[PDB]
Amino acid sequence: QVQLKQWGAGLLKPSETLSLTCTVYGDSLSDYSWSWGVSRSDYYWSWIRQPPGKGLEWIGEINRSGSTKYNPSLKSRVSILIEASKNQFSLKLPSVTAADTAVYYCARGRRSRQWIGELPPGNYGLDVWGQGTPVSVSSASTKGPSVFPLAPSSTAALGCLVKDYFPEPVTVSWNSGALTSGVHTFPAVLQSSGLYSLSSVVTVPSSSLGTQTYICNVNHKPSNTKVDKRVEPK
Amino acid sequence: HEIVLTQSPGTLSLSPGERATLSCRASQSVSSSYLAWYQHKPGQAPRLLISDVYRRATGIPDRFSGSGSGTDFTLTISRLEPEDFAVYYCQQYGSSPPYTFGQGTKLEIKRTVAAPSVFIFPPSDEQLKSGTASVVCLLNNFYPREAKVQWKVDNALQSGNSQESVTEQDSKDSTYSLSSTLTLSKADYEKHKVYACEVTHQGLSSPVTKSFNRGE
Repeated sequence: QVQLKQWGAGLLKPSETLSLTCTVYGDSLSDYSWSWGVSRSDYYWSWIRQPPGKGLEWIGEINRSGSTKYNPSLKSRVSILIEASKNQFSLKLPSVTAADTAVYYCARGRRSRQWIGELPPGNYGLDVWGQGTPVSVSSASTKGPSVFPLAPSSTAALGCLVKDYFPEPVTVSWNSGALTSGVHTFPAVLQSSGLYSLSSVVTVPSSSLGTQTYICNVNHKPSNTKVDKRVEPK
Repeated sequence: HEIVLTQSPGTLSLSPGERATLSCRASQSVSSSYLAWYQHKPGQAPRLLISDVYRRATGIPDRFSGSGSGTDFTLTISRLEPEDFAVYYCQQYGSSPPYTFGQGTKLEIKRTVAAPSVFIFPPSDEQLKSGTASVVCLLNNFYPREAKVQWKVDNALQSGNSQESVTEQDSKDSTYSLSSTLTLSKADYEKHKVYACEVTHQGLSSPVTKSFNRGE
């Protein structure tokens, strides 16, 4: 079970230095024995990021020999290092701006031209991925959201406005998870103020608006903010 | 000089059970050893599907296959399953760095046209005490994804003071939902009476307007 543990600070301010690390588990970076499968010298420990609204961008790679390859778009800024004794390799990006806000993935690249016994599927690709570190570059301070009701008007629709929070994400449920049918929790938008905002809506029978209780549960882990907001006809 | 990949189409709309053909073109001819494909679903890391002369990666079922030679490469899904609808990337990996991805193709479910149900929400009294007014317009369960929202304030068309958010395609009925949020200060909001959300969508014969009068 080769897996990648992603860590490092994801909340940064402009002009600061992004510094992420992935720890490899299930294999050794300092093991130079080779008796089966692919040589550990054929692994290329890599970084890939996805900014909001964009595709995957291959950042670069490092071999345990220390040889690096970098994307020319970032070659002037990026540094990738490896520490075999700690099973770690790291990504550094200085002088960050909002354009560096992205989810940053580490991954195992494989490029084998010889092998022993069997060649496992996944050669010439990034076959094992960490699950990412979300990084936000902002001067904003960590802030819990303000939750306002989207009251049903005169099938009915209602919801909650989860406004002015930082950073992402927030978890939203309805009636402590008892209500899921018809719920739409929209992806947050970055407001011009630098804070995020989303709405969560649900369509319900009009007849239930007198009897049923509707409560939206908001959990903003970075600020330890928990809000239960009741939404009722105005 | 480097290897540049271009994928086509940007979006592909197919029904489950159909065959999907995704294209990826390299700027120079590349050995099929170095053409890799990835699947990417929201909330997850990308996953390798095909690499090293069209060999399936671990756990990849047989309906995924690869083909192509020289500059034009193809990912084929012989019979689509509901879990196959996602974004698909090609990557050149091992021929010459940088090992860049293509732009990606969104494979979405094609269904019949569905008109949105439109709802408008005034700002709550509680938010007004904070000095800001948010007016929310909901477009619920529509297809296709393309839709136009036009805010009107006492018949004056707005521009640049609202934001949109669209959900991922619903896993049950394959529709989309969209919210448009108009943001005004408390002082500005109380200067006007009629707040209207005008929605244009191909499932609607004419634009549909939902409105309220401030204070009623």
